[PDB]
Amino acid sequence: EMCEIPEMDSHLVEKLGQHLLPWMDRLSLEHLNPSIYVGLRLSSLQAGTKEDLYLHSLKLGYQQCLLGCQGKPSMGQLALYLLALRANCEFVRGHKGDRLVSQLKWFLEDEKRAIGHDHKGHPHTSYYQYGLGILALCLHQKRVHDSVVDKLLYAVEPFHQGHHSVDTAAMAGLAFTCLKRSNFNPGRRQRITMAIRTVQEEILKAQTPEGHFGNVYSTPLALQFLMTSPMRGAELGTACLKARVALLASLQDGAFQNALMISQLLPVLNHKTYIDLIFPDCLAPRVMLEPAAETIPQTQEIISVTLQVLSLLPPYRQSISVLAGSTVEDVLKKAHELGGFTYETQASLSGPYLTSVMGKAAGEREFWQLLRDPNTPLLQGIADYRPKDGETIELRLVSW
Amino acid sequence: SCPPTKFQCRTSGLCVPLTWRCDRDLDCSDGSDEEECLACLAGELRCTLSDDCIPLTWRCDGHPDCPDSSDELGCG
Ligand code: CNC
Ligand SMILES: [Ca+2]
Ligand SMILES: [Ca+2]
Ligand SMILES: [Ca+2]
Repeated sequence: EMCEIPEMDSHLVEKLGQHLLPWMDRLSLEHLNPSIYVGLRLSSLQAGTKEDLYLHSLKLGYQQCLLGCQGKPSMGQLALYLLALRANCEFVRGHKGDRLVSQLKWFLEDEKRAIGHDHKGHPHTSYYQYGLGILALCLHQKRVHDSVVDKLLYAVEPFHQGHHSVDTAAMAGLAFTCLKRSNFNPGRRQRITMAIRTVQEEILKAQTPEGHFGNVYSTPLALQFLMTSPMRGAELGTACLKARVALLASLQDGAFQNALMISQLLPVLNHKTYIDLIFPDCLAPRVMLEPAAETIPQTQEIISVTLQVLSLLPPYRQSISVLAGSTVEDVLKKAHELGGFTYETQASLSGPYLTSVMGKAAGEREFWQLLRDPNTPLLQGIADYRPKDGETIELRLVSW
Repeated sequence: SCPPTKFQCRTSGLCVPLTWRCDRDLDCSDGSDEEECLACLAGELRCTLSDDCIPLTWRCDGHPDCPDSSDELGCG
């Protein structure tokens, strides 16, 4: 059976795109987002001339910062910039292009070395970024050595060490699919074929009773991967229809606010995936997005949220009053204003990433986890999760 | 129409840096920017005309990782 997601309501799709639209005018390097560009080009929606300026800004920023900048882009982000080039039917080229390719190849080589011949060491970033890097190079018909591919293969193959999310497995599966379709790494062809099936099975076995694969925000990338190949013996069609039901409910309940998440979902709703960047169709008709004319009524209600940090001595626990509809980040700002609380964030393609709390920065294989009561990890970041009145938000330094 | 120290791609109307002016790369759609004007680690190999080291596995992989492209030149 095949993974098919029947077209959703055009109105519903349009309002998703309108969430992306304001970002088209935010061209500062801290806000530039190659994933947004890619998601839009693969969608049924377009931003017209704004897109061309956006790509131009991407090319200026990425090439000047990495070859010649305030907080220049990461290698993982460089990989997504490569996807953005494919989305405009370009191959990375010229002397500047060649150098960018080799920088991404160095990233993979360093992660391979960090992982080790034994496969105990972690990558310095994630296996998600490792897969993303292989995919990005493959889309531009750039080859990586079998030894590089081997680390991704071992990570998903039987008796692998560690546990990977649905997102990570899906990204790996996409990388494997590009290798297979391009007939790259022929000395790993059978293992690559087997790994794709392995990822299929693990993703199907991660489907919740609601219908999501892992969770609501893993479902888009999971669907992208599942759409790329048949899955004989399995009921892929049924699983994907159940996911659509789950996806539809989540959409109608306002689950998708984050621009990166929308950019990963929009291709799915247009029956496209990142694998369509092998043979891109850049001139396919797309509906022009217009700004949602829309009032912005302020709330009149005050809510109180308890913010707590038990990972530090002495511990922090305070009730914070904010306007209803405020984000966790607003709560953090208010806590800082009241005195006795500090924090730090850094920019990412998903928005502000919490890196430090009350002077304590997360170290290697550590992060500040966001939770609500009771002991429940948030599915959104500080700038997207909007706590309800009486909620308790916890920041917890954890190791993974 | 655009700031000094940045060349403007004439057909596009877009503006790009002088470093990119006459640098063999087509950065403008109108190509106006061009005509108008140490030890190596084990398992690595040195690029013939420079200081650079690359992994041995980058030899003959279809992409010039060396400035002088010497890592693909040998292959034929
Ligand atoms: C790896 C990973 C993943 N994560 Co995290 C998970 N699990 N994440 C990060 C890890 C980063 C560290 C590392 N060494 O890689 C990890 C485990 C620590 C992290 C943290 C969690 N993650 C979380 C979520 C919910 C997000 N994460 C994802 C991006 C989920 C991702 C899956 C996905 N579908 O995208 C994910 C698989 C891949 C991200 C990536 O590398 N993209 C490629 C990269 C090139 O882009 P980038 O923007 O430069 O990457 C940076 C950011 O993604 C930042 N970051 C990671 N997660 C988030 C989440 C938010 C909300 C923000 C603003 C930034 C981040 O870390 C990366 C830098 O290394 C997201 C889809 C995952 C999911 N399916 O649930 C989701 C995000 C949902 C959404 N509505 O936006 C947490 C909030 C969980 C929690 N309750 O604490 C938390 C972030 C808290 C904080 N301190 O701000
Ligand atoms: Ca969201
Ligand atoms: Ca040039
Ligand atoms: Ca080479």
